[PDB]
Amino acid sequence: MAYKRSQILICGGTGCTSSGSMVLVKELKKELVKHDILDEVEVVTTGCFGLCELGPVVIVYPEGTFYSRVEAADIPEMVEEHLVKGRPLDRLIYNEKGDGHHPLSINELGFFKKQRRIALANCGVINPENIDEYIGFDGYLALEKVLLTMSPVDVINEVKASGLRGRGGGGFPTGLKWQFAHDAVSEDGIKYVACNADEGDPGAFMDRSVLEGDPHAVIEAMAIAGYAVGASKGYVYVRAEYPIAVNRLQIAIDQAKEYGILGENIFETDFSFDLEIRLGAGAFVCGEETALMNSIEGKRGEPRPRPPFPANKGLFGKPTVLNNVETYANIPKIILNGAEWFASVGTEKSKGTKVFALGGKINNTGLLEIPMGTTLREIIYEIGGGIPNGKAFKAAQTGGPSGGCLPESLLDTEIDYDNLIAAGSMMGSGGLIVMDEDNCMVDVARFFLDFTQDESCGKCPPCRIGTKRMLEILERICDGKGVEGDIERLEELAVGIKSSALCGLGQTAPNPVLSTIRFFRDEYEAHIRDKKCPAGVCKHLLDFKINADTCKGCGICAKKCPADAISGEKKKPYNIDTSKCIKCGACIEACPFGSISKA
Amino acid sequence: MKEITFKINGQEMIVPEGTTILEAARMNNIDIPTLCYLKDINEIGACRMCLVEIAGARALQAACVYPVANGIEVLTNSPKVREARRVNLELILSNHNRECTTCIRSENCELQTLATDLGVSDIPFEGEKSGKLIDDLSTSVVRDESKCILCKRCVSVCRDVQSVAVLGTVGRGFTSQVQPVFNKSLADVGCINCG
Amino acid sequence: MAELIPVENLDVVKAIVAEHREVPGCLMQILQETQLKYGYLPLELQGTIADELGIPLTEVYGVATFYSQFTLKPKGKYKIGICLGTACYVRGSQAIIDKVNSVLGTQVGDTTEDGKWSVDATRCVGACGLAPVMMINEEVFGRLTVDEIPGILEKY
Ligand SMILES: Cc1cc2nc3c(=O)[nH]c(=O)nc-3n(C[C@H](O)[C@H](O)[C@H](O)COP(=O)(O)O)c2cc1C
Ligand code: SF4
Ligand code: SF4
Ligand code: SF4
Ligand code: SF4
Ligand code: SF4
Ligand code: SF4
Ligand code: FES
Ligand code: FES
Ligand code: FES
Ligand SMILES: [Zn+2]
Repeated sequence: MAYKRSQILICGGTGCTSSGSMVLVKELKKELVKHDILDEVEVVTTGCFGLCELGPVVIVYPEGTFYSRVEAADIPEMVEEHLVKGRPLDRLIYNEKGDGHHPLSINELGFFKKQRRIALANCGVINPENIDEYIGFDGYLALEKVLLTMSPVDVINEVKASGLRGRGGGGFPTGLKWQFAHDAVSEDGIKYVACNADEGDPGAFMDRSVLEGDPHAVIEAMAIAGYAVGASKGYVYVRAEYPIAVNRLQIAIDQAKEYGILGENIFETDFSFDLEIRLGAGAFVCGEETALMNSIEGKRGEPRPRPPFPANKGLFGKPTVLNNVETYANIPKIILNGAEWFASVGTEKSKGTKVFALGGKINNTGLLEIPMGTTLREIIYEIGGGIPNGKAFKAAQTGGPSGGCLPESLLDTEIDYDNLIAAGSMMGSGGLIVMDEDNCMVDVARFFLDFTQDESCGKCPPCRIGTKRMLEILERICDGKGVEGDIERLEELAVGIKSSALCGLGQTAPNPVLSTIRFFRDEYEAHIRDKKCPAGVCKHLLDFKINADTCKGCGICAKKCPADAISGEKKKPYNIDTSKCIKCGACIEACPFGSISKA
Repeated sequence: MKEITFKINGQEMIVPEGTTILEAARMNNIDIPTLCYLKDINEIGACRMCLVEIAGARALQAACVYPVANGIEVLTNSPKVREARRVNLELILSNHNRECTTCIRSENCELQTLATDLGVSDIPFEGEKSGKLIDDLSTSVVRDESKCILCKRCVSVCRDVQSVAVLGTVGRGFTSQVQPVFNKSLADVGCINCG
Repeated sequence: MAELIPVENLDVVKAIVAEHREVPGCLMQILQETQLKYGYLPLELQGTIADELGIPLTEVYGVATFYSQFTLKPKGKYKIGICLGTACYVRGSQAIIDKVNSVLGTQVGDTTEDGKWSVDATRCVGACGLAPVMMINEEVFGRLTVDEIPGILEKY
């Protein structure tokens, strides 16, 4: 390998490519030709760096200088000012405190201080299209130990000693799944495995981050996986609408065939195991364990009732295993550094760290990977940089539609299995969404309730009929046609539906309604009795009032009223007919003085 | 052949493996409701009326296609499972046309028998149904999808026993209707008029 | 972008069917390359597929109508997409929807007569960190507001 004085990494994440990261990479190597330092300066397309708020991200090694909000208007400057002159520019360095101190390392900042990258240890660091960078950074060492010395019996003993439990949302020990696959004996001795990479819940975007960071570690765990249970054939499942990710992953398959890693007679052993891609196109219901089984076989995506388990009957009557990718990622970390390394972090019930993806009104937007046992209060304030613009935090939603809201009374909640279920919510994929006082919490429950109606697979009658029959109760409140006692009609369906569901949506569908009523009962009464939205969001429950002091009385809003509910004389503030307009709101923006407010 | 030992309501049974609790309890003179099931052809259990609680389970399971297992205890007279059956009953009845005076089937409709079977009284609900389209253009069979409650027994029997299978399920949610292909009529496709 | 082959050309269909027979469960994959090569699914085309496979129309038509990523209608030149995820919604994406309906004059899920502006319901492109998110063909605009909507719409 040729020695490089300087090394520069570029973020290839989804958020960075949205801003035009491919334009910058094209321009970055253009100036390397011009200034003739191309053979000394290395440009590498790496994965996401966990902070897409500051995207695109340019870090020059060995300096380790962080650049944020770099755009195409300053391409030739950064080549000359740092790669030639050897000095940084203070204006593009991120400054959390604002006092002029520059962090030397990424973990020195408030965003990365509590971020333990274990599964993401090498993701975002290596070149995924370069097989040499991974093997030079301690890669493919796990296979050389297990294919020569370690028995398939012994490896599942390591997992239950590690105490790993699945982060797919179910909270089940992983090593039991492994033993539930090993004991089953098929007629022809044929075994298959599966891989879940299908994320479709809103706010969850961490699933292909390991795919956009490192395809090599994903397939390496697959060879480990087939070695334990004796699998000769494997499938992996992806979505079609990620066009960048689908191309590069198939390229990494070729290098596995080029060295002989994936296939037959793997590393001069008797182990043979191969992969090829399956092309899904973004069905969130396919993420169910047996809905993906009949999706691949080409039938309707019906979720097959359990039992019989996916463990004993699967592809062509042969045993299979179902799990998501990020739980496969720490498996080489188990064998290289010991199971007690995994057990060194976390509480006594479950061990290790957990990976999340944040969203909502937050100052910094990105990924977050916290060791288990951390309070919720620490998450919003010093990790996310606090609430932007001084707003008032009301409730924080986890798991998207699959979970519930966490109000201000539960900031010292230890986020784990037994506490948040006792708080009536589940983590799922780990999406975190923060709400403030600026939006009404009534109709946002209908927003997650919008998701479940348009995605329901249509088999069980509650997840067909009971869903839309539960919308009209909310919207008649949302337009002011409701009556008292309708919220107690909601509580009739509250326990009926959850005990009467087959599809995985049905158990977890009404829980957003369940979470909010036991804290926010009073604000419904404002919607029901006072007929007023506290946030002024519900369109049919809001009215406009002008202020006499600030209004000029010019009459620009009088031209923009389609229902002509405003009238009067010039040079004086006008009169508003509340019942006559359709509450469209076209008049509030047309005033150049901002004289119209929501009541 | 394998022998399976299980106790229902405290009563121990030895059965051949693969038989389910429905017919085993029918052999023991115990009845479980059914709309979905028919022998040898349709075992999907989408009716969600045949619920029963199984000790050691997270949530409830339908007795129609739940396989038997050794050492399991079954109790069929808890208040919760009765409540579940009743609430599924009014959620079905809020879809399925209520002018059962002028139905053709009239006397021995299964839904009337189940409505009297669970003894439901109150319908507190107002809702919106499927579309009302009369396909009175064929020669023998007229469908009124305003009554159809998505049994999938029709499509199954036309699929396997007939081996004709000119019917399918389309749309999502309320648009999920059983239909012929291309939104045509039965006279416009190759229906055998088997009966 | 390559040309979309007109519907009267049946030889490509049978060539792809003869190519993709041996793999199990080939319905989903064969329908997606027909979507890539033709753009939309008119009735005769999927019927010829049922003739070639020797399997009847019901399951093919059902899986055509089950997934929203498959179309039964010819589509316009340019696609219009608002990220309808929670991260984009919570900033006020309903204002984005209402402004789109106001400027274009057609409701959501309606195709304009020109064959140029065409809108649908895209749930998440995955780039939710730059909310609000607006996608057209392979171009994504982020951290926008209602003000930027006519200027971006008038770019195309
Ligand atoms: C509709 C649906 C979608 C799902 N999607 C996912 C997913 O994207 N990722 C995931 O890990 N689990 C998903 N699950 C849960 C999986 O069934 C399963 O729990 C997971 O693959 C195994 O992890 P566990 O060990 O925690 O159960 C989904 C379930 C349903 C019903
Ligand atoms: S909950 Fe019922 S209707 Fe919804 S997807 Fe599951 S089985 Fe189908
Ligand atoms: S546009 Fe503003 S200043 Fe003019 S009349 Fe209306 S509210 Fe008053
Ligand atoms: S909200 Fe709309 S209809 Fe009502 S007064 Fe204002 S501009 Fe007119
Ligand atoms: S299905 Fe027919 S017979 Fe049964 S209640 Fe309805 S109308 Fe009457
Ligand atoms: S015709 Fe309709 S009501 Fe009768 S079995 Fe078929 S789906 Fe059910
Ligand atoms: S009558 Fe026609 S639709 Fe009915 S089962 Fe016979 S062939 Fe099928
Ligand atoms: S998307 Fe660029 S750092 Fe994450
Ligand atoms: S027949 Fe429907 S639940 Fe068994
Ligand atoms: S939240 Fe999914 S695309 Fe914006
Ligand atoms: Zn409100």
